[PDB]
Order: sequence, then C-alpha cells, then structure tokens
Amino acid sequence: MKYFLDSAILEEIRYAYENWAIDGVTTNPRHIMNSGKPFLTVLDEFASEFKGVENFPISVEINPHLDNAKDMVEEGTKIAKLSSNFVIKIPCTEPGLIAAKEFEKQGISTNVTLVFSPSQALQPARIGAKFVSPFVGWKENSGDDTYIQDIVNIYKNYNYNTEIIVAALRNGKQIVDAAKAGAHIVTCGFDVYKESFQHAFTDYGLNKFRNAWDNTV
Amino acid sequence: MKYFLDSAILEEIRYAYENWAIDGVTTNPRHIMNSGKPFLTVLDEFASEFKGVENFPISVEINPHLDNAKDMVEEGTKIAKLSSNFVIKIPCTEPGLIAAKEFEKQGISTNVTLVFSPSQALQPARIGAKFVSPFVGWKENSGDDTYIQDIVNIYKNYNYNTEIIVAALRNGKQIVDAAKAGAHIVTCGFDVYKESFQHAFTDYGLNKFRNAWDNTV
Amino acid sequence: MKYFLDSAILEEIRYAYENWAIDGVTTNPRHIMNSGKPFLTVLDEFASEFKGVENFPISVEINPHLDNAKDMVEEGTKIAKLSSNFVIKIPCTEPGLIAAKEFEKQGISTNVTLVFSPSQALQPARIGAKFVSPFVGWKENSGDDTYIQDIVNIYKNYNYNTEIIVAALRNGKQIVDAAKAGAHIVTCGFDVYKESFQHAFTDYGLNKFRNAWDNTV
Amino acid sequence: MKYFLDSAILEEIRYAYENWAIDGVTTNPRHIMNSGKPFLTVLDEFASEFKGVENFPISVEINPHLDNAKDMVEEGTKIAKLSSNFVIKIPCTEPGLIAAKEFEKQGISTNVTLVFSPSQALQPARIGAKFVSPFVGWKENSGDDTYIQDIVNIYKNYNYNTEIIVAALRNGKQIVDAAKAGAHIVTCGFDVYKESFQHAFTDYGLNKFRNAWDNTV
Amino acid sequence: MKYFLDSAILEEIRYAYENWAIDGVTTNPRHIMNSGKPFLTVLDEFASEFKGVENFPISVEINPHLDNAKDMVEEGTKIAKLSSNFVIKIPCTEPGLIAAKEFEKQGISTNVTLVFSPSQALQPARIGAKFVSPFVGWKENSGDDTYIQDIVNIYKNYNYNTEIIVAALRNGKQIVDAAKAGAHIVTCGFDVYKESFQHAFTDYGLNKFRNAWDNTV
Amino acid sequence: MKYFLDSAILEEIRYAYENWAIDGVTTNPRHIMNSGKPFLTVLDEFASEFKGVENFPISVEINPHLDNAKDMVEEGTKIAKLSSNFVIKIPCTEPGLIAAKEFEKQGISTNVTLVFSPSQALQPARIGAKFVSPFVGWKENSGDDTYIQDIVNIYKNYNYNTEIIVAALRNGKQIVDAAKAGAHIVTCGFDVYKESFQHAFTDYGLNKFRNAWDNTV
Amino acid sequence: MKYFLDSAILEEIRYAYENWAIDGVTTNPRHIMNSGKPFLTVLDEFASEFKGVENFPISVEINPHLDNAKDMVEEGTKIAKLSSNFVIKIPCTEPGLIAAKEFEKQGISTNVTLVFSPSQALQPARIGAKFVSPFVGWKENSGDDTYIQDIVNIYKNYNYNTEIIVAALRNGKQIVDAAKAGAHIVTCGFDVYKESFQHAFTDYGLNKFRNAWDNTV
Amino acid sequence: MKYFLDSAILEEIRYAYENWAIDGVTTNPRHIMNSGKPFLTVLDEFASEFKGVENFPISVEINPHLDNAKDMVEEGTKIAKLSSNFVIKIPCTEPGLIAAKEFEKQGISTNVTLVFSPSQALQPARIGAKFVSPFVGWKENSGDDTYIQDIVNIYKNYNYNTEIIVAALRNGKQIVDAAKAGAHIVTCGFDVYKESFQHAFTDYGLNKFRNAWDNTV
Ligand SMILES: *[C@H](CO)[C@H](O)[C@H](O)[C@@H](O)CS(=O)(=O)O
Ligand SMILES: *[C@H](CO)[C@H](O)[C@H](O)[C@@H](O)CS(=O)(=O)O
Ligand SMILES: *[C@H](CO)[C@H](O)[C@H](O)[C@@H](O)CS(=O)(=O)O
Ligand SMILES: *[C@H](CO)[C@H](O)[C@H](O)[C@@H](O)CS(=O)(=O)O
Ligand SMILES: *[C@H](CO)[C@H](O)[C@H](O)[C@@H](O)CS(=O)(=O)O
Ligand SMILES: *[C@H](CO)[C@H](O)[C@H](O)[C@@H](O)CS(=O)(=O)O
Ligand SMILES: *[C@H](CO)[C@H](O)[C@H](O)[C@@H](O)CS(=O)(=O)O
Ligand SMILES: *[C@H](CO)[C@H](O)[C@H](O)[C@@H](O)CS(=O)(=O)O
Repeated sequence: MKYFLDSAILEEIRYAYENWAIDGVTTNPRHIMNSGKPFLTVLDEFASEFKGVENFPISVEINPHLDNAKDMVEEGTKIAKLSSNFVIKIPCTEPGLIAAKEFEKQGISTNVTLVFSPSQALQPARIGAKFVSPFVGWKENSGDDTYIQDIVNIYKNYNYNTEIIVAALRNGKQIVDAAKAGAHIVTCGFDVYKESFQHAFTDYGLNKFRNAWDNTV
Repeated sequence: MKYFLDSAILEEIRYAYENWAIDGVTTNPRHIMNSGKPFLTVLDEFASEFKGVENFPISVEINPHLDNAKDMVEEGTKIAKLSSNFVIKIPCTEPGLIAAKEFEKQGISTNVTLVFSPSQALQPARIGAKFVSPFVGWKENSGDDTYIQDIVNIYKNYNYNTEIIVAALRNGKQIVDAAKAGAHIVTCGFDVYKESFQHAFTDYGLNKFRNAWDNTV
Repeated sequence: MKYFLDSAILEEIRYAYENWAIDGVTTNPRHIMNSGKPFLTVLDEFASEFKGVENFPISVEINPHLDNAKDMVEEGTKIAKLSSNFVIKIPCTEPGLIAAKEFEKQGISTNVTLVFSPSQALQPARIGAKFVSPFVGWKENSGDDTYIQDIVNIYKNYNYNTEIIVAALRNGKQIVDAAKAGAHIVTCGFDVYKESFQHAFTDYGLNKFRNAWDNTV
Repeated sequence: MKYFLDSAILEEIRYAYENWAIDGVTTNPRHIMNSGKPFLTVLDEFASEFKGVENFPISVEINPHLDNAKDMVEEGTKIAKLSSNFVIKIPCTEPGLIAAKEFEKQGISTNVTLVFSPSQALQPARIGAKFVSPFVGWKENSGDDTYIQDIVNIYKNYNYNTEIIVAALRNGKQIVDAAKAGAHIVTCGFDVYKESFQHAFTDYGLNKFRNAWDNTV
Repeated sequence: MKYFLDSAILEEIRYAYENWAIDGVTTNPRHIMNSGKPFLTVLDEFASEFKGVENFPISVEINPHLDNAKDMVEEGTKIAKLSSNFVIKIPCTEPGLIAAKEFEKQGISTNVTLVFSPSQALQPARIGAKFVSPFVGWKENSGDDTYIQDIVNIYKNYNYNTEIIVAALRNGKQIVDAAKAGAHIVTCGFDVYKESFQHAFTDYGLNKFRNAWDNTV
Repeated sequence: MKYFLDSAILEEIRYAYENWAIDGVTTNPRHIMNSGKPFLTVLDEFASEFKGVENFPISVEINPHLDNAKDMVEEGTKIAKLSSNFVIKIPCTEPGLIAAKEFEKQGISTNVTLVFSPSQALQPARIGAKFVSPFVGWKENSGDDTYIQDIVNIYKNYNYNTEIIVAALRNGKQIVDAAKAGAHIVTCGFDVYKESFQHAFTDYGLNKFRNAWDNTV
Repeated sequence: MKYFLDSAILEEIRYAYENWAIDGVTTNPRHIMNSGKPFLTVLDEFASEFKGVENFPISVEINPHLDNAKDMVEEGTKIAKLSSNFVIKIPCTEPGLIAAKEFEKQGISTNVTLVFSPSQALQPARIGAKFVSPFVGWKENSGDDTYIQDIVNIYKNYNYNTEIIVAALRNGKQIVDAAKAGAHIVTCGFDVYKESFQHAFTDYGLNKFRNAWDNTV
Repeated sequence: MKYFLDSAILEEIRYAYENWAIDGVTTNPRHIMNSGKPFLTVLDEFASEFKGVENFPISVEINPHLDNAKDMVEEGTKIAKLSSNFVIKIPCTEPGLIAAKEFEKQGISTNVTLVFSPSQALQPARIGAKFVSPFVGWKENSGDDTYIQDIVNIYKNYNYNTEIIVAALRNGKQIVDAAKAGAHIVTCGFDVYKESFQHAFTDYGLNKFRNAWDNTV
C-alpha cells in the first residue's frame, strides 16, 4: 500500500518522506499555484531533492490548455527530461489518452488523471499507462457516491499493470475505503495523513496509562 | 479486455485501430447495408487494410437466408478464403450450430451470433466455437434485464476456450457491466467508445486546472 | 405511473395521447431545435392542441443563457401566461433553485431539470417544486451507474409532494427500473415507448397461434 | 389466489369446477385446435355450461391474424356478446393494446396475453385491462429465467386493478413461485393441478398409517 | 402461538392441559396404536375428558385405507358426531381434498394432514380447511431441508383463515423455527415440550444463585 | 460440461451424437418401454452402434423388482458383459448401495439413480460410484424446489470423483441451473436439447438481418 | 467425508463396516450402558474385531468422574494400551484439556468431547488433539441453533490438523448441514444412517419403473 | 492462532505457559501497577523466567509520558537490552510511529498499541512494526461496534508481515470473533481464557455420563 503526498510544498514532502515513509508525490496545477513559486522552480527543487532517490514517482501535470495529443507529447517530453522521477500527468480526454499511448510507447511514464468512471479508467489500462488516478472527493462534494472497487476488480480480473492512485481523498476513512477495495496507492494532503494516524481513544488510554505509571514505583 | 469496433466503415476502423488500439472488428448484414458499399467491396477493403496485421479478428456474417448447415459451410468457406483475419459469423440456429461445428472441425474460426440465453451459449462452447456473441441491447429495448454473468461463470467453471463478445452495447455503463462480469471482448460502435472515454467532471476539473495554471508563473 | 412523451413534435404528441394515453409532455431546447419550428410557434401549437385538456402538464424550458433568478422569473412568467398546461422547466443551479422557489411561491408550477444527484434533488423538494427531473442516460453514456431509488426513498420518507420525472430514458428496461424504484413519472421519446410495448416472443407465440387457428374449424 | 384451468375440454372444466373449485378458464387458439371441436362450438358449450355462473371468467382469444385495432374490436365485440362470462384475450401488440383500450372503454373485459416483459405488462395496466397474462414456460424452454415479481411489485406500488394471470405454468413448483410472488391468478392444465396436489411422502405416510391402523383394535 | 400435544395418552394430555396450557391435541393412527387402547375407546375418553372444554380442538384421523371421498365423508361424519371438540384429520390426496371440501361445506372442521409442499398446502386453503398440517421431521430424516415459511407467507399474502399446524417436530429449535416463521400452531410430543422448557445454563445459574443464597443472611 | 441424451430411441441417439456431440446416453425402464422394442434388443443395437466408440457411457437400469444386492450384482454383471460402454444403473436403496459398492469393487461402472436428497447422494460418493443421478423434475411436479448445488459443493469440498448427472430435466433453464451449479453432466430428452438451442430473439434478428441483406448489393 | 458409527453394539458396528464402509466408531458411557455388557468386555470385543484393521479409530471415553488431569492420563494410558485403534475420549474441561495435552505429547490420540462452543473447540486444536467432537443435538433439544461452520472455518484458517467429529446427529439433514460446512467426520447412530440413505420419491420412482418393466418385453 | 496472556502476574504467566500453552505475554502500565511490584522488578522476573525460552514475545510499554520519538527510542532501547524476549510497546501517536520506525530499523521489535481504527493500523504496517494491537473492549464500553476484520483483510491484501494482536478482549465470544476474522494473536486476562474453555452443557453431559457410568458394570 503506497501513500503519495498530494502536495507541491517541499517542507511537507521532506517531512513525510523522512517520518511517514511516503512512496511518491502527486501535484496538480492548483497545488503548484498554492506553492507560491513558479512551476519550473518547483520542478527544479523536486528534481534536486530526489536526484538519486529511486522508486520515488513525482507526478507533474502538463499545460491544462493543451488540446492536441501532439502538443501534449512535446510538452510532457520536455518536463520528463528534467528528472527520471517525473511522471507526466495527462487528463482523461480523447487527445490525453492518444498522447498517453504515444508517451507510454516512447517509455515516458504517464498518470492519466481526472478519471471519474470505470469506463474512463479501462482505456488508460488498455494503452499501458503507468498510473490511473480515479478522483473521489469532487463527486462526493456534488452528492455522488464513489466505482473505485469496480476499477480495482476490473484491473485485477484482466491482469493490468496500471497502478490505481485514488485521489481527492479528504479523510482517513476514505483511506480505509481505498485500502479495503485493494487500491495500489492513495494520494492525500499532509493534514489528511497526520489526522489519519490520530484517534481520541489513543489520548484517552494515554491518560489512563499516564495515571497508572504515576501510581507505580 | 478486448474492444472490437462494431462497424463496417473503414474510416472509423482505421481511426480506432491507430488511436484506441481496437483488438478486432465485428460486422452484421445491417452494418454492411449502412456502409453504402457492396458486401464483397467492404470485404476486399478489410482484407487489404489488415493484410499483414495478425491477431486482428474481422467477424463477417454469411447470407442470413441460408437455412442448411451444408449451404452455410460452403458460403462461409469461400468468405474465409478471402482473408486469414476473417471469422465466419453464424446465427445460433440448429443448422448454424451444425455448420459451426463442421467449420471449427475444418479449422475455420466461427462467431456463433444472435445468442440471447446462457443455454444457447453453452452449445457453441461444447462444439469449440472461437467466439460466442451474447446480445444485450435488443432484450433491453423490449424491457428485459441482461444472463451475461451466467455465461461468463459457466464458461469459466467448465474451462471453455470460446471467447465471449458482449454485443448490441449502447453506452459505456454497459461496457462497465461486461468488464465487471469478466467478458473477454465487448463490441461497440465508434460513438459508444468515444463517449465512454469522456466525463463532465473531467471538463469541470480541466476548467479549474486551466484557471489555476493562468493564476501561476 | 405516468408516461410523459419527451418530444416537441405534435404528430407524435397527438398519436401518443390518443393511443397510448400519455399523461403529459416534456420538452428541452434540443427537442424544440429538432422540431424545425420556432420556439414560440411550437408553444402556440401546444397551447391550442391541449387548450381545454386538464391535468396534461407540458414542461417548457426557459432561455438556457439566463444566469439571474430575477431574469428567469420574468421569462418563465411570460411563458406560463401562454397556457395553463405549461410547467416552467428550470435547471438545478443556484439561480435556478432561487427562481424555482419564487415561481412556486407565485403559484407557477416548475420542473427543476438537469438533476444528477440525490443532493441536487432534495433542495427542489424543500422549495415545493411541482416536478424534479433526475437524468439517467447522460451519466450512463459516460460509464456511470444510475441514485434514482435514493431520491424516491428520500421523497417518500419525508412525505414530499414533488413528483419525480426520470428523464433521458433510452429503453423499456430503464422504464422497468424507474417503475421498480417507485418513480412517479417516466419521460421517454416516442420510439422508446413503442419498442417497450413489443417483444420477439409475442411474435413467436402469434405465429404458433396463427398456425393453430388455421388448422382449426 | 385464483386457479384458472388452461383447457378447452369441458370434461376437464366440469371436473375442476366441481372438485377443485377452479375460479375461471383460459383458452388459446392451440387449446381450441386440440379440443377437436370448431371454435364457435366450444364457445356455445362454454356459454351454456356457465350460463348463470357469475364471477367465472372464460378468456377467449380473437382471430390471431387480426392486424388492425378496429378489426380486433369488431371481432371481440361479437365474441363478448355470446356470453357475459367471456373475456376477450388480445395479444400485447401495438394494435392489440390500442384495441384493448377501446374495448375497456366500452366495458368489454380484456385479457392482454403474450406478455414476456414487465415493460409490456405496464401499458396493459395503464389502459385498465381486466387481466394481463405474463408467460413463463416459453422463456424457460429457451433457457431464460422468469420479471414475474417485478410485475407484481409494480402493479402493487402503483395501485393497479389489473389482475396478473401467470400463464404457461408446467409444474406445481412454478405455482409455488407465482404464489410466493403475489400473483393474483395462475392458469395451468388439468394435469399440472392434479400432480401439484400429490406428493410421494403422502403415499409413504399413508402406508405407515395403514400399517398402524391394521395393528390396532 | 398454540401448542398442541401430539399424543393419544390421556395422562400426558391431562398434565399438559393443567400445567403447560396446551391449546389442543392432534393424534394419528400410529399414536392410537401406541396408546394400547382401541380407537373408539381413546375417542370416548377424549370426548368425556373435554366434554365442556370449548376451543380445545382434538384432531382425529379417519380410516387411512379410505380411497373414496364419499367413504371418507361418511366415516368422518360419524367420528365428528362423537364430540364437538373433534376435528376430522384427512390426508392431502385427490379424494381427501374432495372429502375435505364437502366436510367444510357441511360445517365439519377438517385438518388436511400429510402435506409436504407449499403446492399441497394451497388447495386445502382454497377449500376452507380449518387446519393444514405441514410435516417437517419426515423430510429431515431423509436429508431434506424444511417451504414452512413459504406456506406461512402465502397464507398471509392471500388472507387465508386456515391455521398452519407444523407437525413431526422433534426438538425445541424446530419449535423456534416454526415461531420465527409465523406458524399458527406447533404440534409436538410431551417430551419435546418438556426439554424445550429446559436449558443447562438455567441449572448452572441456579447453582450459582443457590451458593449465593447460602452465603447470605 | 457433458450432455447425455435421456432416450432409448437410436434415431435420436444417432442424430444427437453426429450433430450435437452428445457425450453419453442414459435410459430407464420407462424409456425402453416407450422404445417399443424388447430390452435385450435395445441393448444389442446400442452395443453395435457404439461398439468401438470409447468414452461414450450408456447407462442401463437393471430389473427394478430386484430386492437383494446379490441378485442385482448377478443381473448387472450379465448386462455389463454385453458392452464396455454399458454403465449399470442401480436405485439409491439399501440393497442398491450395497450392490453398487460390490459392483465398483469388481470394476463395473455404476450409476446410483433415483437420488432426491444430498444425504442419499453422499453414500454413493463414499463407495466410489462412477455416476450419481440427482432427479429434479419429479420433485418440482409435486411443488418442491430443487439440493443440486449442495451435492456439487459437497462432492467438490471432499474431492469425490463421482460425476453428478442432473436428471429429469424438462427445459433449457434447468440446464442453465445445473451448469451454474457446476454439475458434471445433464441428461435431457432430444426435444429439451433442441428447444434449448433456439430463441425467439434469434428469429427476430434473423428477419432484421435478412431484410438488410436484401436492401444491399 | 468419514461416517463414524456412534454405537457400542458390535452387530451394528460389523454390519456398517461391511456394507456402509464406516471409517470409525465413537462410544460414550451411555452407549456402553445401553450395550448391556461390562465396559471392559465391550473393549475386548472391539479390540479383537478390529485387531489388524488399520485407520479404524475407536473413540472410548475414560471414567467421567475423573477430576484430575493426572488421574485421567493414568486411566486413558491403560485403555489405550488395550488396542492401537483406541482413541481416548476426554471431556472439554480444565483438567481434560490439561490431560489431553499430556496425552498428545506422549503420542496417545485423544478426542476432546462435549464441546458446545467454537472457543471450547480452539484450545483442543492448539494442544494438538487428534479429534474434537462439537455436539449439535443437545443444544437443539433446548431450542438453540447450531457455531459448527465457525469451528470448520477457524480450523481451516489456522491450518489445524485436528479433525472435527460433529456429534449428537439425529437426522440425515444434520449430516447434510455438517457436509455443507466442511466437517471432517460425522458420528451418527445406525438408524440415522439407514434412514439418510432412503427417500419416499425413490420408492415412488421404483413403483413407476416396476410398472414399466412389467409392460415391456 | 496465538493466545498471549494480558497479565503482569508471574503466577498466572507460569500456569498459562505450562497448562494452556500461551505463546506470549502482553503488559501495560495498568497491569504493572496492579502487579504491586516495581516496573523494573516485574521486568527482571520476566527476563529470568523466560531467559532461554525462544519465540515467547513479552510486550512491555515504555514511559507513557514520553512525547518525543528520540526520548522513546532511548528508553525502549534500554528496556529491550534487558531481555531478547522483550518487545517495546509504543502508543499509536505521531512520535510513537516515528519512534517505532526508528526502532524497527535498528532491529528492536515494536508493538504499536492503542490503535482504534484501520487507518491508525495501516501506518504501523507500512513501517514494519512486528505487532499492531487493535483495542476492542474500550470502544464497546462506550457503545461502539468493533474494523477488526478490515485490518485483517487490509494486512492480507497487501501482504504485510505485522501480526495483529486483538486486545482489551473480555469474553470467549470476542475470542471467537477475532479467530473468525483471521487475527494472528488474541491477548486476554487469565480469567477470560479459563471461562472460554468452560460451558454449562459440558457439566450437563458430564452429569448424564456420570449417571450412566454408575448404572454400568
Ligand atoms: C493528481 C492526481 O494523481 C492531483 O494531485 C489531484 O488533483 C487531486 O488529488 C487533489 S485536489 O482536489 O486538488 O485536492
Ligand atoms: C455481430 C456480433 O458479433 C454484430 O456486429 C451485432 O449484430 C450487433 O453487435 C449490433 S446492432 O444491433 O446491429 O447495433
Ligand atoms: C426535460 C426534463 O424533464 C427534457 O425533456 C430532458 O432533457 C431529456 O429527457 C432528454 S434528451 O437527452 O435530450 O434525450
Ligand atoms: C391464455 C393466457 O391467459 C392461454 O391459455 C396461454 O396460451 C398459455 O397459458 C398455455 S400453452 O403454452 O399453450 O400451454
Ligand atoms: C397429525 C397432524 O396434524 C399427527 O399427529 C402427525 O402425524 C405427526 O405429527 C407425528 S409422528 O411422526 O407420528 O411423530
Ligand atoms: C436415468 C438417470 O441417470 C434416467 O434416464 C432418468 O430416469 C430420468 O432422467 C427421466 S424421466 O422422468 O423418465 O423423464
Ligand atoms: C462421542 C463423541 O465423539 C459420543 O459418542 C457422543 O456422546 C454423542 O455422539 C451421542 S448421544 O447423545 O449420546 O446420542
Ligand atoms: C497491550 C496491548 O498489546 C495491553 O496489554 C492492553 O492494554 C489491553 O489489552 C488490556 S486492559 O484494558 O488494560 O484490560
């Protein structure tokens, strides 16, 4: 079970890597905007921070305005040449799935993102995408239930190597739901991971055990 | 999981093969009528388009007026001699199942089509048919629920090699249903496959990510 | 169980009313475009065709470009003054739900349309909308399963009078699904209703009964 | 729970009425052919046999070649004028459902027969048909499972008065299935009803009780 | 919930009536054989023991060799004239169900016994039998599962007044199964009822409570 | 999945073997009576018809009046010496199970027939019977549900080699039920197998495809 | 699946071994009391009857008054020295489980009996008991449902070698329940096994087949 | 299935090890307080009692006031140097999970305790903790249901080596629940284990068997 940090802040990426053993980092144009640093700067820092680190995937989304699979393959080839840890994140669109098939044929790892149905997840798997990111939070915010188990079951039934990254996770119960389904990776913000490791009953027992220790020689 | 294009139009067969990685093509007398070209012409084009292509099955239905298993075996032998990619499509009738058994004994791949029950699907499997096409859409149009899981389970329980091609699919949710069942192949029209790759929430997120990219250096 | 004809063609509305006993008619900007007649013309014809007919709701969508609840209430008040059978169809948006609450307070029947979740369906019910149209087909085309039972159950549990019109229906099995859920109305095109009344086994039995009648004095 | 005798033989109709308390009789063009008597003769006998008997419905199918709802309404009006116990049986076709609506409007009881889906059963219910006959045996002979519970549930959910007559029953377990569903009537041949009343364990116990009676004063 | 004593011994019938509040008594030719007294003697004793007792049904089976419904109605009329508490027990056979219908029409209460299927139970209910006795033990002895819930559900769905007497019960868990189903009456031997009222954990607690009482003033 | 023809008519056994690929033939004293030929004659014909054919089991029931396991072993040894394809069919009785154990010890294949419970099926499996025939139709005719899955599951859980032959099958849906359970063989009459291969929707599609072929060059 | 005869009568042990292929014999102080012979006599007979027979376990319970694990190990060592087929049966008590652990360490096979919960069954399995006998009948007589599946599942999940002997079985349906659960052995009285092999429908079919044989040359 | 004694009393640890075959011992600051001996004394006794014993884990919780992962690693390193059987028990806190990762990297076995959710259990598993103790009793005392199966399933799905120790167990039914889930170890007090081995029906049968033994030679 892999825990990828959904963050573009290197103070949180450094902490989670040294204390929580994160297995990777996913970013989106909104996480880079909230970074406050320019996109190319965030990339240079991520490339140096994990220069030697192997098996540490760093998903980086290309220009979201790209509408042609040829323009996406040219932009994502440049970003991928900046670090061997970088995985080009492409939206699940006609030209994104065409661009993700060309990328995977050239050996550039791709993360087909913005997948909201098991039918949108199967094509990324048929073209050999390294990762497929099915989003949960967004659909829930609009009163929809969250097809995650279907994707895991389909991927397994047809022996697909594509690794599922359940995204838009907002609480540790949604981490439990992804783990109970059999999802390969779960991407979450730093605070979702911290709170998931904490429980009120752990503080209750700690107080009961701290009272006992004191009433003991 | 194989995606066969249920079309007799070579502009859609060429596109789907180069961009969607279709694994085969299924046709019926109605798809050839809608082609606007004569049957033998459509066949010559399909034979040349995929002359060398291997592992690209092209299901072609014989004369639907054929009532004798001897007349079907003579007509389907001629069609099969036109290309090594051609798979003779035979209706699930007494003389069709007798003709499909003789064909399979002579090494001519057969696709027993128009199967609407798991009892009609088991005989094609007992005679070594290469493919069995259980239809879904038709029964649904007449208010019937769609036995697909039963066929998959029976085929698996008795280790049958016949590959199930769920046919008459009209939406990507019916593609999800076939994949969740464990069907080997799903045959669908070009537009059913395009829409199955698209979602409104992908366009919503794309707009949110395009706004962020713009408010970023 | 009400069967509303999802059509803007008066040859199909007249036939379905005299032969199928349709209980109402729903239209959308795309059905009026396919009519080939101007919007106001379609309305004048519908107003005269059912001038006296009572209990025959005719859902008519207002300008889809309207972005303010004040502009929607002014446009839908004018359309509603054209016939007592007309029910203003408003999209499930912030300004649509604000405009549907003002309309319902003035006694103008409203059909809150484009609802794709049970959370989007509950607010229309809390403001006293006459109808709420949850769409099925669209979500299915994008590989999503179709929350219809949840809306029926919620509406029932909280004794809401809003009538549910399952929309975007494409086959008679989806009519069976809405009826099995307990939906009040189902809106479908003329051809979806015709095919739903037909079955191959009815033609099989008819042939067996026609052979018997002939072999009988 | 009503038990209608699916027979055109008056020796079996007379016996079942006096010993099994049958509540009605259903006939089809094939049962009249097997009678060996002309159709009008069978009708005259049925009309006299139950001249006074009230609440004894006798379903009689009109010419199966009738293709127009006007020709069906003229033929079924004549048959209905032969006895007040006669219920015109009409096939679930476009012109049959149009003819069944006109018949029911004139007060002639109709039994919409050859219904093989819950979508084909709902229209007969919307037009006020007295009876709707969903067939089971035929679909089973072709390897299909038998939607009967759906029709019962739909009819109940929407408070329909149409009475469901499960037809083509071949064994007492299928009578148990219809009764467990809540079907109003079950139509079966004389032999299906006799065997349904018998069990091997009743003959076993009878032998054990006959041995005890003998070893007792 | 009624508890009928399945016994022909008046020492056990007297005890169960005064201490367990039995609501009735069922007997079969084998229980009368095991009585050791002649049939007519057992009847005279039962008639006097409960001469005035009202609402105390005493099921008495007629000659098990009777093969004609006319001979059964003559024999059961004589037995029924011996006491107003006597209920003629008739086997679920063609002539038994014909004889049970004639008996019920003359106002003689009948208990259609030896019923081993829900199809054999429905006819007794359609003819107004006072009681129907579905047997459990026999089928279980031959490795069959015991349709009891189906009969209860059918009887309830069709508002039948016939009271179900689950028979051949051998343990209190089978009494629990009949009560959980909703059966009206359960007939069991004296020892099945005694053991059903006892539990090892009641003797365990009694010992714990007897030790406490002793260690208390 | 094996399809054995439950017939004693060699015109139907020859056809089913050459066109349907039947894997064996089962017969009972009633099938031989309906043959119209003497028992020994039917056997001589079956022995010559399949003289060389290997792996073609021909189940033949011994004298049904045999009451001793010694008399059954002497009669079934004689019948088994008439052909190597013959499998002695013995009833599931005390002396039948004793005779089936002696037969199996001498290397004579036995088919323990007339099994109506999973407890009656387990003993045949413990003594190494080659086949066990659980009957379905009979129990259904008496309103009983049909323990078939239990036998399949028990046989599998305890790794038994005995092959289950679901018998008394009357429709292709009961063939689907046996295949869904995992039964090894299904024995059915010639007409049950023919109708199981046919569907009304296959004739509907055939007509739609025959109309298209005609409106095509 | 092993069938052990729960009897201390050697006429029934000899018959069941030669005709039913019993795999072992279980006895309790009550079965030896009902034998009418002294305990040591029953043991001498059982030791000689199966002197050479290998793999024929003969469970023999030690003095039920033994309260110390040391006294049980001394008494059960003596009984075990009388025959290599003897398996010391010890009650599931504190001193019984302590005595069963010492016995199993010395290589004396033990059958921890009187187990009525899955928690009482797990300890016998943790100490390497050869057999654990969970009782069913007793709990049922006191209206309790019968944890048997839990023990089978626990034993399997933790790869325990202890073989489960479902005891206190009273009918063949309880044999079916133990086999459906996956129990290793089932111990039952001679009559429970005989009746489990018999069915009324086997006698019905036998009569139908005996009538056919007679009406045949 | 391992049974660890949740006790700090060496009279109960010695007994359970020699008679119940306990596989380990877990202690908490409250068990050491109830010991009445100083913490270091309890440790010295446990270290000598099991000096040579291998594979006998002795979980010992560090100072519950420790708030830094550096202070926990220094205190738990000292305790671990006292015996090779000692396993440092650390609370599931941010600094506890950081301290448990450092400990496991240095080869010191750790038992991450006070886990009350499957999200708090997954991180201990990702850092290679030897044991994870999910608590049940506490949550139940506050009216919460007890996620134990989820942890077992997650651990299994992702092939984690961490062994689950279900803690705060209060009865043998909660031992059955942990065993039915597939938990590796269950830690319980001495009295929970004794009562789990006892049943009232074992004392009932013992009395029935003691009466029989007496009425026997
Ligand atoms: C990439 C998917 O692999 C992104 O990081 C994703 O957008 C979302 O996970 C998060 S959020 O909605 O922006 O919070
Ligand atoms: C062949 C089956 O393998 C055909 O292509 C099939 O008819 C249907 O898939 C499609 S449709 O109803 O004609 O659309
Ligand atoms: C109104 C809803 O009440 C409309 O008629 C609706 O848009 C859809 O039902 C149909 S479609 O997708 O345009 O076919
Ligand atoms: C009328 C329906 O109400 C008929 O009697 C019906 O056809 C079938 O019930 C019977 S069969 O297939 O002809 O046996
Ligand atoms: C009457 C049914 O109402 C009888 O008493 C019945 O036979 C059985 O209940 C009992 S037994 O098998 O004879 O024990
Ligand atoms: C043998 C079983 O293996 C027989 O052929 C069997 O009796 C039945 O299958 C058929 S029927 O009831 O006689 O139709
Ligand atoms: C031994 C268990 O392995 C005995 O034989 C057991 O007591 C019971 O099986 C039977 S009964 O209750 O005494 O009938
Ligand atoms: C250690 C967990 O592995 C402890 O022994 C634990 O606290 C609890 O099991 C018990 S109690 O609540 O203190 O009884």
